[PDB]
Amino acid sequence: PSLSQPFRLATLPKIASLSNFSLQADYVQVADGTFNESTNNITLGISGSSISQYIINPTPKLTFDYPIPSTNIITACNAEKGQANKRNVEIWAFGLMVNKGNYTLNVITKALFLSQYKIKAKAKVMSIKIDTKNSLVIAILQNGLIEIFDFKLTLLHSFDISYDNLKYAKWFTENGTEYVFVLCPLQDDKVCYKLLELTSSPIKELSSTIIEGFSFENSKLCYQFGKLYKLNQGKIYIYSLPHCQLQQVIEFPMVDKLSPGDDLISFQPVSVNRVLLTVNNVIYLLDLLHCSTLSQRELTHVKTFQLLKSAVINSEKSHNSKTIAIGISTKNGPNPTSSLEIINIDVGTNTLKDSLGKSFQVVILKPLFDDRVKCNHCNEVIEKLSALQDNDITSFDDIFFKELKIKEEHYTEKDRYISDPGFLNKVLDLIFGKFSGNDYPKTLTFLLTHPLFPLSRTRNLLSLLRDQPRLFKQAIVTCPNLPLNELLEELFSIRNRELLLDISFRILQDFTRDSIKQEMKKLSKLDVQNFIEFITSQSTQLFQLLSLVLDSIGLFSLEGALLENLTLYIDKQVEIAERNTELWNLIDTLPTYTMEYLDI
Amino acid sequence: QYKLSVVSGGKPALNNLSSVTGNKNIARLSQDQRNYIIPFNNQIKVYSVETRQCVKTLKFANNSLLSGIFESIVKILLGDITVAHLITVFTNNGHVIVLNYKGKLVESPKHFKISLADEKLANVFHSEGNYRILTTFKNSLQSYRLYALTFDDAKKQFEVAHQAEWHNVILSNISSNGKLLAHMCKDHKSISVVSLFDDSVNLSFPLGSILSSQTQSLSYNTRYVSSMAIDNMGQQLAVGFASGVISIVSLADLQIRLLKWHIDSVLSLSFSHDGSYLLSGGWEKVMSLWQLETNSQQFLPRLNGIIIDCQVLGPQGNYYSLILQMTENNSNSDYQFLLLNASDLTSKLSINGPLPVFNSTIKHIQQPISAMNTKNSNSITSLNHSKKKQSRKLIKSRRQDFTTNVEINPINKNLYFPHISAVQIFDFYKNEQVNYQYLTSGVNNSMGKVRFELNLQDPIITDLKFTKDGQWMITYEIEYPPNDLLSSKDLTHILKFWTKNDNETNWNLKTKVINPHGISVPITKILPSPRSVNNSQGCLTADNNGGLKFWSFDSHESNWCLKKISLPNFNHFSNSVSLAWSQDGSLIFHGFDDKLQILDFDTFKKFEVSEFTLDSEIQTVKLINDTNLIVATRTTLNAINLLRGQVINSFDLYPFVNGVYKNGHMDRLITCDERTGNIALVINQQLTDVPTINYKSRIIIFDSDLSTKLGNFTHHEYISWIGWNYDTDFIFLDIESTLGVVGT
Amino acid sequence: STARPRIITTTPEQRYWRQYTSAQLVKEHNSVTHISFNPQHPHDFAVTSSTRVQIFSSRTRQVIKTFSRFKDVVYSASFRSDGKLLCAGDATGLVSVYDSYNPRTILLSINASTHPTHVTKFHTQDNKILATASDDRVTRLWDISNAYEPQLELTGATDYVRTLSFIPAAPHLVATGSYDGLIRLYDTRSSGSTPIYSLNHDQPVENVIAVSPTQIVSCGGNNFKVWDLTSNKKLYERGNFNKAVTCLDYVENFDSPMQSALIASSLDGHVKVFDPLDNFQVKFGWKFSGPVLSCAVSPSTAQGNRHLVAGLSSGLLAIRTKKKRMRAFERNINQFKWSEALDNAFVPGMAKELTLTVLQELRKRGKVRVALYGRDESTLEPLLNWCLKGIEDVRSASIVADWVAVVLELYGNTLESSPVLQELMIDLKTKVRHEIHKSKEAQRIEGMLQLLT
RNA sequence: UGCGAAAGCAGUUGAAGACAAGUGCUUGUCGUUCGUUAUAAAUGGCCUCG
Repeated sequence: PSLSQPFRLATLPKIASLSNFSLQADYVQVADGTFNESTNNITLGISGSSISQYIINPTPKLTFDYPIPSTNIITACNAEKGQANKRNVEIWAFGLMVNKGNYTLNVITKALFLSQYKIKAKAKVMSIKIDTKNSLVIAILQNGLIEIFDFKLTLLHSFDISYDNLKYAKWFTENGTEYVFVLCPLQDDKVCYKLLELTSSPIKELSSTIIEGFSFENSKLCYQFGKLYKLNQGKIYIYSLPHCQLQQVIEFPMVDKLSPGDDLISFQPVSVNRVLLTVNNVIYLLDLLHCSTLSQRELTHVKTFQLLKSAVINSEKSHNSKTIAIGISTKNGPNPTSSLEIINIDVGTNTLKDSLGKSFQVVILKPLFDDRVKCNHCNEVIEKLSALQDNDITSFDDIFFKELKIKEEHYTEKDRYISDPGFLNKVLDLIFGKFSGNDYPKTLTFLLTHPLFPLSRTRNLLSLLRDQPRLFKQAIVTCPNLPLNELLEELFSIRNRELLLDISFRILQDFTRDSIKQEMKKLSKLDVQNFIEFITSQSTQLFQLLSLVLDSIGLFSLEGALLENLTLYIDKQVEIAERNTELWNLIDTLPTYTMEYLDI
Repeated sequence: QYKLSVVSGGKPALNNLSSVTGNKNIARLSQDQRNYIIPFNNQIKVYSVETRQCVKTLKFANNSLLSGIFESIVKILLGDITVAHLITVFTNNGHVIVLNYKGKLVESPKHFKISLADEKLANVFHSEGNYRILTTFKNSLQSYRLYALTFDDAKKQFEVAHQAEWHNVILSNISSNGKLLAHMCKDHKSISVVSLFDDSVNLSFPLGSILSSQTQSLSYNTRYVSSMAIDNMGQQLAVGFASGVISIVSLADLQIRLLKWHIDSVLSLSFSHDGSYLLSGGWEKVMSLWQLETNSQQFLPRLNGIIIDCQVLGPQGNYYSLILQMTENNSNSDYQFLLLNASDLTSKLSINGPLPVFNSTIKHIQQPISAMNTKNSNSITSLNHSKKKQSRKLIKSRRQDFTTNVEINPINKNLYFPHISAVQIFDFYKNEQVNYQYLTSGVNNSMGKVRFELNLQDPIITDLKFTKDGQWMITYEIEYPPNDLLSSKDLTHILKFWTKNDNETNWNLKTKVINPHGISVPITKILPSPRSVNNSQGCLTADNNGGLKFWSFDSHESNWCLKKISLPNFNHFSNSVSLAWSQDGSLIFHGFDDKLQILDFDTFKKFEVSEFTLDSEIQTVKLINDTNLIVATRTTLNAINLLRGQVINSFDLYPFVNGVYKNGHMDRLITCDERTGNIALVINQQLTDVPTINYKSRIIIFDSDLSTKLGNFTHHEYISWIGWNYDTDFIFLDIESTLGVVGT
Repeated sequence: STARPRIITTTPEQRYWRQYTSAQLVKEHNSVTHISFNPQHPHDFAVTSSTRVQIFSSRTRQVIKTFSRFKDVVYSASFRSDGKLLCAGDATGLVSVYDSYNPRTILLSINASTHPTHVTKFHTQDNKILATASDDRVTRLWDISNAYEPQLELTGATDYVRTLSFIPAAPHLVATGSYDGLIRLYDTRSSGSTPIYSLNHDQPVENVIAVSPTQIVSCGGNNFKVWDLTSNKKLYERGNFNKAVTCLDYVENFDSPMQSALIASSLDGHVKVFDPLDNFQVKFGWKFSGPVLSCAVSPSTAQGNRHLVAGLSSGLLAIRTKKKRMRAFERNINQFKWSEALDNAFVPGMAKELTLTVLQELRKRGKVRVALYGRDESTLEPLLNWCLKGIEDVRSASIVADWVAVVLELYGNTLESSPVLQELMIDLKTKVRHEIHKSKEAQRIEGMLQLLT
């Protein structure tokens, strides 16, 4: 999953209504019909400016514009292509608002103006759906009236939800049938949720419920695949249709730090259980199912970015993991300028593969039993060790072994309680500061044998122990997770025979053949050349290591004079080995007339 | 919430006394001869012979008296002595219980108690209203007393009176009529036969007289008697020898008659009612009818187990009762009771319990005597040393794994036991065996192994698993080369894919892979693939070298083909590897030695922290849910969130699990549900004042992340294995061959 | 009791084609030019040879109708879709139409041109129209009713046109391939006489076949290339052939594990099977004595034994057709006759594989030394003779080593007094030494292979 | 026998009692015990129902 750089579609006009950035998204409407995964067009209603249709690819361009008076506010806008009485046409339905005194519903038919119609709507047109199959325009009003008109804006049907001040309405299609769910605030943070099915009455009420504890004023609402997501006070509440029962709650810590009032938050669904959350100029692609931050991107060149709409992928049925989202970006500067910007989004495969280690959520051994059978204080010790004077080996070792009741200088299974990484790392830090030069405490020997030796101190560890052969030897044999590069450079640098053998075994034991080859190519031609000379002067692992060198050298780099010698050396080792084999397998494994002298 | 309850049965009960032979079988056929009564270690079952189904079941757990009393049954007698479906159970301690079949158990049976003074009841028998009881009293030879038992109505008590006494009884046998007793003593030895209810028969003679001279020159096996039998009339006595020679003696004049077919120690000898036929059985796996007028012989070979005991059971000899052993499983003594229709020698009724194969021997299981000491048998001298060694191993030694692999069928919920070279399909809902299928080559039923052939090892099924769909069976086998050969050290590793339809009951082999992953490399771990990937027809196989192979079933080939491979040629060998697959199937967790790797399935390679170092070797790696992964190392267990990559909880297993078990057994001891949570099982030795053979088990239910303990339950015996049934309940197998269940 | 377990002793597409085992070779009097299969049951196939056309019965695999009225060399025997008619071409240029299985009646005789007419094909979709191509380089489209003038006369070929194909689902489309190296497409709905467009093969076109409605496979020169008309370009090209590919045939929806097969003659004695689903890749092939000029297979709905037919310049016709108790040693082992079972293993005319099994069974049985106790030099040699040859084989190499050691450990002193057995060991020494020597390079070579990777 | 990988790495195979044979002495044995992690070989091979 990844988030691209936004690219500009258009620059918003400098209108007073659009000057208030916090409400700017409210003044820009995106048509649901024209904005989806497969459509290359976006129809956008900019309040006081126009309703404009743009093509996105290959380059953003304005294809159509319908001007609107500056004093009018676009509350709902939709555009859909279909066949009308038959000609291929595009139907645009929009609602405009003049000072709250009069409310206009407008329908325009264009040939792919064929017609234009305008009527007075009783209350705020909030959601508009176009049914090209039946040539119907369905308008939901804030007073709760759902009115079905024809393309000529002749009222065919009217339905009352019995609740006013409707605040959220969303259309969706399931199994080929059209549905709409509407939310109406009630007092004391109560909400009327009504689910309606579109089919004597074409509108059938399927569900009606009252939800308590549901505030709107600070609540951000979106819907996708039967799930309603509500972002409020840094918590995302996931409700499930058709009963809109609260299914889960996700705590999102990175919003909890936001001061209420200054931070501009926008939110959309982008795929199954995947959402996009923008805080000021920062953008997050989040997986709600696994509670992970799939992606993050900061727009340094803009003060804020607000989402308007996103083309949602049904990843369960779609092999496409790629979509787009549209929003408003507001720049930094004394004269801020707002522009429409589109972001290319890779949601991903919707697998647990994507979400690992990306959680947005931020030890002591516990007995098995609380309470006649055979049996087979970190901070305090850290402080005691730190209080010791510099270069006091005896006191350091005494305190460590006695306080931790350790009996052996090497790690044993009895020392499990000590395995907490935090305590060990501090002890390592103390030893380095406390002791320098040629004398180290026995505590290191214990720590080297420890399986949970921190990875952070692995680097240069062999370098530190070069001076003491024993400490160096102990590290190779037992100390875990030693970096391969240090082992290789140290292998070709050591002239001591014994350490060369142990290192090769440790390298070959803990690293795959493929891994070791690549580093060994980086090694200089001279060092490898020196190494080969040493072999000329358990051994099978070393010989196996030699075979590994030869490939890393490559047929080209090999030089004839040396190769003749090595050819001689191995040939002598051939007959020695073959001779040995025969010895080993070896160790596994009447006459008619006779003349004889009797004894008396 | 959860609760534990025993479900299945156990092994059939046997009269496990060394001296007693010819009478090991305690089960009794009804007087109407329509149903068979079999006492088990934990239950008594009544099977109608005609339908060959268990008509009635009587659990000691249900009855308070039986629960308190159960000590093992020494005998069953049809009807009631005190007084038409009554039976009397005599146990070793002396409790006499009058119980009823064909009906409902009465919660107040006529419990009684015979009074014995430091005597262990061995046998009881009757002819017409008269009852004698044989008892054991204490050179390593047990002595015996014959008492007279009668019930007095006035006191309602069983009064016991002394008749006879014998010392250092080596071997003993009772006539088919139940009226004559033949026994051997060291007073080397002497055989004496005595009438029980009368003084008519009283004879004795040294073993030397019947014993021949050439055998005297030969080894002790020829002089060693393995079985004896007495005719009802007492005129004939058959003695079997370890060498496999049978010898009939005429008691009137001590005339000897040799019948020699068995090549190994004859284990069971029994005379027919008239005395014209002699039944013999031994290691040959073949029952022989010796026709004595002509010394002809007929053979019923091919039987499942060697013949421990054999009898003629009927007023007219209509049926034969046989006892089979299945010596292949050295860990446990696997007894199977066969009732054959004498007319046609066909199985009228086969009875057995679950047949798990434990990793090591348990309690006091000893291999049967054979001519020579082998892996599957003990020589004459080897018996005492082996018994002492077994006891001292159970006491002093610390490796006490006694863990068995068991598998559960998703489609049928049948229980699969990987027997040696074979699989038992056992239905725990009905507590009856449904099938026994041989899944390997080898000398498995081709014959009865004898003498050095008994040293041969048949292929061993190490790992058995099903696919999630359940229509496929993956099996991993190890074939051991014969000894005394150049290629005597190159074990062969085999993998087999099997199928069957739901209606069909026998798996048919679909593909065979010889030497997977190369030569001499064991398949230490196998994991069927989840439903998401290849709709449950894939699998993963993992070695001790860290190599992984992903196989899938290809429709085009119609066969199983190697889709992916990762062969990092590591040089260190460790049998401690664990494998887990995420439910979505995207990723695989592979714990090898002390380090865990997260490998992406698509690339089948490490993720791009993939590496998790642990304190010690991983025994088990499992994910209770997609979020959390539970990893068990030999010193502790740790719950990690993959989401944040940190340990939630850590529990120290060292005090209980240090070296008691070999690596890999924590996999089968640790079980997980896919909905509610997982379970940890720990078995400990109970010792009062040096360790004792009896054990105690504790099962603990843990939630996902191991935050809390849902429940903690205690069982009185070693729970060999525990697994998660596909229902919420978990099934657990106990070394008593007892399958209980823990569930809501 | 239980019955006795009985002693237990490539690609699916390849295995299917292997089932055409029955091979019959027939000789014709001149080069066999064209081979056709009747679309209708019994799907009898026609061969064009010399001055005659012969119809062969599928089941009998023998000539049933002989058409000898043709005067000069015959160049075609194509049937109509119904199969009730068959059309043919002659060097004189006259094209004759006969009733199939009725040689005598000349139903329609048309003189296409003075030049030879090499290709005559009934239109698959439409029966009444018959297309004729000639050395005049005009591919006239004739009608059964109109025998005096062609319905249409396609032109534009500057060289010999010897290939004519009708595209399924596109009856109007006609494909022509000339020795120009150009494949020309025509629409009969239009006025015609001019190609819709030309496809360049760059080499003389010997046969053009429409594999599918949108895909057309053209075999010309040393390679065959598949062209899609929608893209108007060659999707794929295979040039494994060495001689110039001559004839090409395609079958679909037949019972093989492969859905569709493409058989291509090479003229180098090879006809090879290509699978369209896997990008027309080589899956099978056969070799013949000489150049292959014609190849054919039974149509999809054969309803009987399938037939593969190959035509050679020598006149040879090859037909490959796909037609639609316990042993002694087993007794010895079951009867525990260990020594005799080993004797049965080394008997004249005994399969090597079976010989291994009995030896494997005895070893698995734990009966090895026992089988060899009662033996001398006379009865030991047969085992040794087998051991001398078995050592070469990889599968037996481990087994022979096992057996040889036991007899060696068991018959030391006997070997001393027996000179014949000694020589058997000496040659046994040499061969194992060679087997050592052969193995020794193998470790050298395998390591060498490792260097490159 | 312990550990481990399958390769292998270490460590064991003692004492008493009784019996038999041969000549108090010698040898061999143990349905005898205590302690340690701790060749075989009585001529003797698998049913029938097509």
